Amino acid sequence: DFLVHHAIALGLHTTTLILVKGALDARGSKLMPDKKDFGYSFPCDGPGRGGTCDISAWDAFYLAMFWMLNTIG
Amino acid sequence: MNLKKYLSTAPVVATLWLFLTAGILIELNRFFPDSLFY
Amino acid sequence: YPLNPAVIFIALIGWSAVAAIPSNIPVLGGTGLTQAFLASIQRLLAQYPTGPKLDDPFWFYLIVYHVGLFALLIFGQIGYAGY
Amino acid sequence: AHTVKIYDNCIGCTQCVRACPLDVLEMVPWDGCKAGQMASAPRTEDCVGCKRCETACPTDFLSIRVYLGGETTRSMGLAY
Amino acid sequence: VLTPCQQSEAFHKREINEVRTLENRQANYEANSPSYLALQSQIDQVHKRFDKYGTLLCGQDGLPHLITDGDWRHAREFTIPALLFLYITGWIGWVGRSYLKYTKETKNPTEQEIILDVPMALKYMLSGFLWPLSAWQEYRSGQLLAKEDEITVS
Amino acid sequence: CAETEEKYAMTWSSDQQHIFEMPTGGAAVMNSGDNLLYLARKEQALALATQLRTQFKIQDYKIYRIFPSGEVQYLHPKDGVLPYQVNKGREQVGRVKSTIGKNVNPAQVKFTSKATYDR
Amino acid sequence: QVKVVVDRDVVPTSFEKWAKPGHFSRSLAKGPKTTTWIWNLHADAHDFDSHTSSLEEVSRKIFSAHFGQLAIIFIWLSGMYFHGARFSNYVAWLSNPTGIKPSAQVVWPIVGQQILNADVGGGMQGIQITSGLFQLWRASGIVNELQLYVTALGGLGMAGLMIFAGWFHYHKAAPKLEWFQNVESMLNHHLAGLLGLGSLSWAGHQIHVSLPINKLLDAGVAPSSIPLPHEFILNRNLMAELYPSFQQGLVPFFTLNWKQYSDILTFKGGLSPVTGGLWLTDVAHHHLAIAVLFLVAGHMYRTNWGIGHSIKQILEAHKGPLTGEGHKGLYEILTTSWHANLAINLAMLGSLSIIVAHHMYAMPPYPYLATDYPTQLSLFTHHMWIGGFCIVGAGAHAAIYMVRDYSPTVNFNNVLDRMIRHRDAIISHLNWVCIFLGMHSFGLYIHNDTMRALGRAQDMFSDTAIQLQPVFAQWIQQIHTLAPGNTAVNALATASYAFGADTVTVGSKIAMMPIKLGTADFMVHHIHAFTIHVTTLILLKGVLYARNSRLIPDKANLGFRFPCDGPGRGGTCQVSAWDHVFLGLFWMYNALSIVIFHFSWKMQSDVWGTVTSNGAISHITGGNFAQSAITINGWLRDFLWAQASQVIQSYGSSLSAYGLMFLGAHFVWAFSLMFLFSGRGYWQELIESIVWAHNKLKVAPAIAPRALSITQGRAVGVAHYLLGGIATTWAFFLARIIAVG
Amino acid sequence: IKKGSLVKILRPESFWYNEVGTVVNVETSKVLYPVLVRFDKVNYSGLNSTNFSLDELVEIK
Ligand code: CLA
Ligand code: CLA
Ligand code: CLA
Ligand code: CLA
Ligand code: CLA
Ligand SMILES: CC1=C(C/C=C(\C)CCC[C@H](C)CCC[C@H](C)CCCC(C)C)C(=O)c2ccccc2C1=O
Ligand code: SF4
Ligand code: SF4
Ligand code: SF4
Repeated sequence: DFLVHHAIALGLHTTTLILVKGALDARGSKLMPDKKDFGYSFPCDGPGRGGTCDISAWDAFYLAMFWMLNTIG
Repeated sequence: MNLKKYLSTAPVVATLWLFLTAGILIELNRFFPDSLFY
Repeated sequence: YPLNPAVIFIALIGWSAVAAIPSNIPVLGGTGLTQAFLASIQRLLAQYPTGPKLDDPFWFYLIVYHVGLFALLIFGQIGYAGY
Repeated sequence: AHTVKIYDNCIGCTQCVRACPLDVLEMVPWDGCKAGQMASAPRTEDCVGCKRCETACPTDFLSIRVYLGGETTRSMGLAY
Repeated sequence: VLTPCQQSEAFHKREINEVRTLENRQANYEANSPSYLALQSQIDQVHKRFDKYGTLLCGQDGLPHLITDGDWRHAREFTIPALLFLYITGWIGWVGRSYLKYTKETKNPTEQEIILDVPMALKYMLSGFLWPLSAWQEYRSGQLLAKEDEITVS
Repeated sequence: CAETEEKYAMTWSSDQQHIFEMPTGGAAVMNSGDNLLYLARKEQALALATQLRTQFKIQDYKIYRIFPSGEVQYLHPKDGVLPYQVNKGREQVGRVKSTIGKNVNPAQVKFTSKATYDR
Repeated sequence: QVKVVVDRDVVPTSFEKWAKPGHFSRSLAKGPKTTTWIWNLHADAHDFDSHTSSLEEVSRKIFSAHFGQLAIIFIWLSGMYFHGARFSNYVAWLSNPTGIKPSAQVVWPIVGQQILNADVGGGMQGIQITSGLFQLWRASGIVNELQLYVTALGGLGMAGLMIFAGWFHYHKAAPKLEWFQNVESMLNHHLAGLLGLGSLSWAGHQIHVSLPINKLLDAGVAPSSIPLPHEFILNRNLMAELYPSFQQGLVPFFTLNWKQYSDILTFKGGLSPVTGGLWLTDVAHHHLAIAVLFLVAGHMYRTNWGIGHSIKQILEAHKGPLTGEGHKGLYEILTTSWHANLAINLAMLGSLSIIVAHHMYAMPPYPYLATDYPTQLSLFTHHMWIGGFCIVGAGAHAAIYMVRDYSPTVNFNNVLDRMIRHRDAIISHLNWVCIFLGMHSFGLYIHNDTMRALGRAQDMFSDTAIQLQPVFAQWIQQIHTLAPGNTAVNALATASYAFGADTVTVGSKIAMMPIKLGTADFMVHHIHAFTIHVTTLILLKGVLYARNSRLIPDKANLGFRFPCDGPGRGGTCQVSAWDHVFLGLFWMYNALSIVIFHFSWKMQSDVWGTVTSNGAISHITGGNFAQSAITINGWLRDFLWAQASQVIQSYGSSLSAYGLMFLGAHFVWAFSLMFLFSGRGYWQELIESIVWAHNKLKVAPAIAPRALSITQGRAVGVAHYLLGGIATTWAFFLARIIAVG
Repeated sequence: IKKGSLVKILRPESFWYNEVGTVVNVETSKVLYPVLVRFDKVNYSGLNSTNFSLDELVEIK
């Protein structure tokens, strides 16, 4: 009970870390603050400014699906 | 002369500190093994 | 590019006759490399469904004769490279 | 088409046009900067949208911002 | 129910089972083998291992559980290494914060972090010993914190 | 293919028979006097323009865009001078008044066929 | 001509530039304004063709670096000889090898982990060897601890000569490029001098050490009555008793009466029925054949004396019509570009290591090697895995040639780029072969999977069902049965007992059994041809589309480790010639994971195990391959569910460290997926949202904390996917076969 | 205002937003973004050297 329930609270706070991340940095981040302009699930911003694989607010869904299946797992 | 600058870098002092505290843990777990109290 | 499609049978002269008279006895064929084959195909040529994996001189002298025969006809088309 | 817009941060250092391998970008003499230059994107019908311009855009934050719009034959970059 | 562990049955079942099970390898050697002396030392390190867990609480599992309430009868279980630990990484954290607010005002702060200035480093390593009433008195000056740093659009 | 897609035929001249690299691949013969070169897409062609121009002088070069109706186009240059160089003929399109920091919020653009920056 | 011009006092040897990290790259000597400088410091630590284009300075750097590598290898082998000396039970192992399990490493007694010291016999415990060092020492004739100590100290001596040699050949005597492009001499000394005198001198060691010693140990002499290899050369009399051709001296050699040397050297093949290894008469005779054959081979390269070839006049002479120019240019490619040489040598080195694995399982060349099955397994598996990775190194460094060091002026209409003219027709037919083999290598498994699951086992691909008996492999294996009487005239037994006669048993342990190949072994060979063709697809797509694709027609202008181009062309992620190597490492993991999952389960069903009274048979799974390899539930159940059971129940025992390196390797495997799936457009402002929490408490790090780059943020997903993925099968395999064999 | 002055920014898409920085060059020829300001730390383009207008020119004393 103790160890698993810490693992479940781990799963919840990670999954809400992803979701509240890509739901409050959904509008604007300091990598690119133009994220309100490209809509929700735009692919990227290209390799500029270090590289920009999965900056969109669709990464909150995208990564938090893996953490959702992990946690409900 | 400039060897002591190399012995002041990040990975070397990282090994000379994690090696040292690693030896604190191992030498503190040979002398007092199975330490769940205190 | 193949400007000379002249002769193929010069390999059949060129590979059988160099492999008939050297017997080199204590191998599978006590006769030569080809004499152990032409005798071991006429037993099977008249629509014989046999010739299993234990049929030695049909399969083995199939491949070892085709692998030198292919090589000598290919080298026969290399015999139209010096032109 | 992939709409390229070039804002008023464009101080005309021309790494954008030299960085675009499609010549959608050209430089226009614009008397509002020190170099007197400001980039333009007239031929966005050939614009791939590869954002190779935005890598080499040394402004504060991206004078030239590429918005991914239409997808024609040329703008998708298919060979056949 | 957490029985006191020195009298729990399955605990002493694990005592007999592990002393006997590890003892089964001890009859594989002669009376003066180095391995035989090593398993003498290991049997000693099992009886000491089970006598030194006497005041714990092993339940029906025969395995010593812990309690993290701060009951002050379980203080040597959790809260004494809790305060001990918080002292140790309060040490480490105040060392690292103090060294970064050193190298923030130097000549080149980039080269300061590759090559640690072991003079000033081992100054701050040892000087950050009393971080509650030094970090607290640097908090009362309004200096541990900051204000109006970087942020995104809103 | 060539009966339905815009073939890109790159026409240019040189002085000596050098050897460049195709965007299809491998080394090309590079006729010394004057040579045209059919291609498939524009990035191949201006990538070849970077392939030759950054090495040496290949000026008086531009692809005639063979659109499948039959005729040509001319883009690089149009006024005869190199694009990052500045000529006084080009009219700038594609600007706004300020940075992204004054672009409109997309809830002010929602249910309208506008952009997130036109204002 | 051939002359050696050497610069002296090239580089001063102070510790000054150690204080300047990234001294070497002017692109990277700016210092870290970001944390990406930290990882680019290590990603440019060995980009020697990115420091300076001057091939002289590069070539000095690499040639001095090889001595550092050989220094680490001599420290490694001196380590193995010392852990053989002080820590191993090798002296006691030499008495009864079939009872005593080999152990060197004796785990220090800290909390719990002293239980890893497995009581393997010999009176002294420690964790069990699977590397098979004791079999190479019994083959090499090392009797007692003294040769292990002394050979260890000579290993440190050669390690000192390689450190001092590399320092000596970068700093105070380093050569010119004209020394390096003198390549006919380099082949001339590596074919002859390295490999020729290596195999010849090793034939000296086997004839004057191993043949008397492993005749005495074959006779069962205890390791105290055995004389030293010392004492066999003071007099021929101790060897004329063992081999009575030593009495004649070298006189029948110089008169070419080599019939007299049938005692020392022969051509028997097979295996020793007593030791379970190869006949060292055959092995010493073999190294003589490599000796004379390679010393013949070395002398075909004209260097100073106008006798021999040059590579130029060879490659020009093959001016074939369908290639046009012939091989013109390859002597200028391979003597000016190092990365192309690394592509060829890593391809042939890796495929040699695979060849090593396949030749070691079926012709076990060391005495008592096929007796202890973990050393038989893991020396197949290990050499199979490095034998894999080096082929991806070929697929990478071929592309690193094609991106950096390609020049179309030297490389115009030859055999090379005429491929690249029709690389669509290369990669398209690899695409077809990959789909055709995927259907016909794995669709058969979904077929047998369904037909066994649908009850209709009459429609499977078993021996009872629709059979797929491999015709060609059984036929040529039947030829290998008929070798030693017919074609190998002077042989006695076959090339192996994986081919011909009845099994060889040593100590009631099956050393080698003739492997039967029916209708399941077939389909796994088509797995292997399939997943070999997919790696060939990704590693030829990585080379033919390396420099200028039709998607992106300027990749050499972008580089080798560039991540992408952009979202244009609808997204061009992962498109570089490095990214194909990123993919070929996962397919390396696939292809070799099912190679060893063919090996370690066909030879736990068809070869290994014990023998009982009246010569009766007993395998480990008990013939449970052809009725079970045909499906996947038979594969996963009957292999991965059943063979795991000795890794999983391994707690409380000495096999529990594999029970830790099993779960932790599942952790590292699963931990790679975080790097593979996400990207730095997430992690960069996740991290910067943490940088707010450092800027609030003034703990802002002065080196700015970026996330990883893209190519690092996928290279690390490879290097965890492979470390965790490989260490799972490592712990699974050694915990499987140590628990029984 | 002048060169060398330590200037906080008030533009939300500046990477150095609410961070002080040093002034390198000011042009008085009606350039819309004349005040070139570089910084200690570094944005994602690797480049500390940017420029600003006059409304985003807030100094410290
Ligand atoms: C200078 C030392 C230092 C200090 C005082 C802090 C302090 C803090 N970090 Mg942290 N951090 C550090 C280094 C440091 N960090 C390093 C080096 C890394 C990279 C691994 C991180 C990564 C990190 C993350 C990812 C997160 C924090 C967070 C936090 C906050 C919550 C506490 C926590 O869980 O820490 C976390 C502690 C760790 C992740 C491990 C400790 C890091 C190293 C191992 C110890 C640091 C000692 C330092 C290297 C000594 C160098 C100086 C010395 C040589 C002179 C707290 C303000 C969290 C936050 O925002 O909460 C509000 C958060 O999510 N940190
Ligand atoms: C017959 C002479 C000879 C021999 C034995 C070797 C042997 C070797 N060369 Mg080599 N080489 C030679 C001539 C020779 N070379 C010549 C003439 C050239 C110039 C054309 C080169 C150019 C060359 C390059 C460019 C490279 C090598 C490398 C290697 C090593 C491959 C690794 C290996 O197999 O480890 C097995 C290790 C051994 C068998 C130990 C060998 C040590 C013995 C004592 C022989 C060494 C004698 C030494 C060369 C004499 C120098 C004379 C000097 C002392 C006055 C191997 C040591 C590679 C390497 O790793 O660099 C070192 C490498 O990159 N060689
Ligand atoms: C008469 C000398 C001689 C002897 C006694 C051996 C003995 C052995 N070799 Mg062998 N070998 C030899 C010459 C010899 N070799 C030559 C000349 C080559 C190079 C072509 C090889 C290449 C070779 C490889 C690649 C391997 C062995 C292996 C073995 C061992 C397996 C046992 C067995 O039945 O093999 C009997 C050996 C043979 C049937 C090989 C015959 C090779 C003939 C002599 C080649 C003649 C060269 C000539 C140019 C003709 C080439 C074309 C020809 C086929 C028509 C055994 C110790 C295997 C091993 O390592 O064991 C684990 C192994 O993998 N050998
Ligand atoms: C288990 C997961 C999985 C599967 C099935 C595949 C399958 C495939 N990959 Mg692959 N891949 C995977 C994971 C997987 N990959 C992963 C994890 C990576 C990460 C690195 C890659 C990376 C990768 C690369 C880089 C490449 C491939 C390629 C291919 C194709 C090889 C050609 C072939 O085998 O065709 C045969 C197809 C199969 C064996 C799939 C099963 C088909 C069954 C047998 C028949 C059809 C089923 C059914 C009847 C359909 C009809 C019913 C339905 C319509 C309702 C093949 C489709 C290559 C490619 O593009 O093709 C050449 C290629 O270049 N893969
Ligand atoms: C790709 C591998 C593969 C193969 C070879 C087979 C083969 C077979 N399956 Mg099958 N199956 C597969 C995958 C495969 N399956 C998968 C992946 C599934 C699950 C989705 C199933 C599910 C399944 C079921 C449920 C059943 C079968 C059954 C069968 C059998 C009869 C099907 C039939 O009539 O064939 C149709 C064949 C053709 C239409 C022929 C087309 C292919 C020809 C040969 C190509 C020739 C081209 C030629 C070479 C061109 C060159 C020459 C030219 C240039 C002149 C047959 C043995 C049935 C059975 O009872 O088994 C006995 C059955 O009930 N299968
Ligand atoms: C987690 C993750 C990160 C974040 C990884 C962070 C940046 C690295 C964390 C480990 C480093 C090494 C921590 C640095 C700590 C130093 C070692 C100092 C600590 C003190 C001692 C240990 C020496 C990425 O940058 C990334 C990029 C692209 C795709 C996926 C990912 C990704 O999944
Ligand atoms: S970031 Fe991801 S998407 Fe944007 S370019 Fe690099 S790879 Fe393609
Ligand atoms: S915007 Fe950036 S890149 Fe485009 S011109 Fe002005 S400065 Fe050069
Ligand atoms: S969008 Fe792609 S093509 Fe158009 S400019 Fe920016 S980078 Fe060059």
